[PDB]
Amino acid sequence: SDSLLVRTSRDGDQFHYLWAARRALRLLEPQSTLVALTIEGASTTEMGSQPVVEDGEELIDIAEYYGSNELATATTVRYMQLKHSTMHSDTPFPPSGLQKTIEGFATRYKALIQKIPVETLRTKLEFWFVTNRPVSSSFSEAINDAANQHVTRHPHDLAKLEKFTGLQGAELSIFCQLLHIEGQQDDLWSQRNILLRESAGYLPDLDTEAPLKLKELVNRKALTESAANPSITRMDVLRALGVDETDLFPAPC
Amino acid sequence: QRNILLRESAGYLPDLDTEAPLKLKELVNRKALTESAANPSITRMDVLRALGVDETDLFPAPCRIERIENSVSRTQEATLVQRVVEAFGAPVIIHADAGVGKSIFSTHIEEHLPTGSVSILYDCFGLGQYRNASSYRHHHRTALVQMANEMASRGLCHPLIPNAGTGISQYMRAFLHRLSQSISILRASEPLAVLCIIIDAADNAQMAAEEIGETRSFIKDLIREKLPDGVCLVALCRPYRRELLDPPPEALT
Amino acid sequence: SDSLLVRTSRDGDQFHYLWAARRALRLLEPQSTLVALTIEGASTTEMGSQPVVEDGEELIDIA
Amino acid sequence: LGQYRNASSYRHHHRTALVQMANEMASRGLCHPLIPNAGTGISQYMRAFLHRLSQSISILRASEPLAVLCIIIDAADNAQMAAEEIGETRSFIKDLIREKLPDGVCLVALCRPYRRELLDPPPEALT
Amino acid sequence: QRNILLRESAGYLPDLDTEAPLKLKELVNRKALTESAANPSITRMDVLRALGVDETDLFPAPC
Ligand SMILES: Nc1ncnc2c1ncn2[C@@H]1O[C@H](COP(=O)(O)OP(=O)(O)OP(=O)(O)O)[C@@H](O)[C@H]1O
Ligand SMILES: [Mg+2]
Repeated sequence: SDSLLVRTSRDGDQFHYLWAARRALRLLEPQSTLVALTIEGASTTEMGSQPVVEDGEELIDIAEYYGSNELATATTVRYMQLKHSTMHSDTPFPPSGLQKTIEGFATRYKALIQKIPVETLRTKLEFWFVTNRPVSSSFSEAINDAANQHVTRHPHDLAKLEKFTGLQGAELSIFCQLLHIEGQQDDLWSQRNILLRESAGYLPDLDTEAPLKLKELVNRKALTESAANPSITRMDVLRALGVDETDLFPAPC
Repeated sequence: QRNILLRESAGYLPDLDTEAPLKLKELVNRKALTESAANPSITRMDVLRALGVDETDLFPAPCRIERIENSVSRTQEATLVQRVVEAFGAPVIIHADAGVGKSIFSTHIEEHLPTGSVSILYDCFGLGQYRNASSYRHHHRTALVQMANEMASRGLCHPLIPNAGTGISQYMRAFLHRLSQSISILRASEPLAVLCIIIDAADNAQMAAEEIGETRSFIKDLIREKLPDGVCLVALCRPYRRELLDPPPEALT
Repeated sequence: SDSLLVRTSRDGDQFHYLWAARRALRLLEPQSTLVALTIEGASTTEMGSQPVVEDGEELIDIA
Repeated sequence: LGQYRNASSYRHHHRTALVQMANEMASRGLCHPLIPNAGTGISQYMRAFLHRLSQSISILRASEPLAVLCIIIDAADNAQMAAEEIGETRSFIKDLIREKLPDGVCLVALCRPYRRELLDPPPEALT
Repeated sequence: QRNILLRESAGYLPDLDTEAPLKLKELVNRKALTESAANPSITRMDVLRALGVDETDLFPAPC
């Protein structure tokens, strides 16, 4: 049927919002260095006052910034891309799938390398691929051996990786040093309740409205009305739960 | 659209609420995934379990007064009922001691009203189960909900469905608001219809309240409240327990 | 930009769900004749036990 | 073990005792599990408990027609002493002893002779 | 009667208590047709995570 292919489009957004909402909790840690999440777009303050780099921007599902909301002085920055295939959860992906993501990652990499030198960016920058399904092991081995400068056992997968990246030698190696693969995630039916279990640790009791409210916050960052500012900060999470800083320190010494 | 839903949903509840517009939207959204493709329907039970109540919460205390077939000719009652309607603007209390026929008369009174009239009958005694924790009958949040949904079932006004944490003044205002709608409906089709409220066994409720440590059963507040024009209120008790429900000086005995 | 045309796709679903949720309240009326809402597809019991008509089905937002 | 007067270890509220007994029958396969909710009143707990008594005895007597279900409350007076020591008046047993149970279940309590009137039996009770 | 439990429309506590009967059936059905995983068995930890509770929520006061 046709309606099946329309319904299967919504489950991907549900997976995306739940998985981002589980990440958003880390802003509450009092002795941790994370500072910002941006949903469907990089930070508008990424180059400070200077205009933003638009290359490879549309693969950005989630971006995470540590230390500063600005690539020139942040300690670490992550850009992440997600995939939720519904009906084939046990079946490994081929490299012809990861091609379409690797292309855009290299496109963003080139424009970032032009403005800031490699010896800085190689300490900061990561690209992640996150998916429900397992991923081809030999392709990962080729990625590893490229990143470590060893003769791989699978030259066809390395040739495919070269075709996808358009790079060879150590310039390929550096790029493969920034590429992270994370398969075999818990599916939607599990993700829907893991969030409840993790959110129950900050509260004094079990709760059943907080997993709704964090998801609603993440969803309302993904509309057109919030396009001027896609950021999430600690104050946003606290006013989503409905408290302010005085409730955490009601009676000072 | 995001706030019109709040305004329309606030009419069925006794107070303003800010979680119901989320929950109905979540219900509709979860009907639009693949997991519910076997059944895309929405029914009344789905909406009620989305709000978190069931049919027992709309009818928490049904009537139980025994009707009888034999009825000896007994001349006073036809005068005593017109004595009520011709002495409007004040609460009326009937009293007589044990086994004289108050509860039977409460079933007969309805036949003598002017045409077009409607009467609501409430039972505070049950069958001696009113003193048990699973069968209390004396709170506002039971009797007022009972009477509101009995009028709504007959087609006079909107339903009133309970919400946790709601105080006594909100239930009083929600009840008094719907009395006016019902009396407008009655006095459209006929000029002289009345709406009559009968509280049988009014003295048991205050005994049950005082036994568990409370002091204000619902009839102890309702008797001094002022009802809209065209509404009658009658209470029946034994003669020596009459001071528990403490009538105002303007009352009729 | 391209991302504008992706973001504008979500607002339509938000409008759809809010507008359907306003319709769903009418099921609570004690003296009204409405019996069912079906979201993105007609009722599977539309022809009783007989198989369902599939023509023109995908324009059905709400039934 | 003498902990029942410390704030983190109370045992005399409905939402502790009835949840314990319901899940102890449910773990054995006789009824659905009962899990608590914040903001629920005591009458809802009473009705939800009686429902699962009705489930359990119907499971049992379909295989042995003269079987019974026994519910035992040890140290019944201590629950009322702990309640009155902090300003309440109705521990769970003081309500449960006057409630009407389904057929095929029996209810037994144990106490010291000089403390018996704390839990105030009705005239039908057997001693 | 000796073997099958069924939901009535009444008696259950609101919210999380209502859907445990459905989620046990869902867990069993999910496990039977996810034989491609490392193992299809059910153990206590998966039951507790299916219900959403912790053991101390079921047993707040042991004997
Ligand atoms: N009109 C009647 N015709 C026949 N029998 C009647 C009539 N009214 C009362 N009785 C008899 O009197 C009995 C007592 O009636 P009823 O229960 O109404 O009394 P009551 O005054 O409400 O009692 P109580 O004060 O004890 O609550 C009835 O059960 C019935 O046997
Ligand atoms: Mg009587």
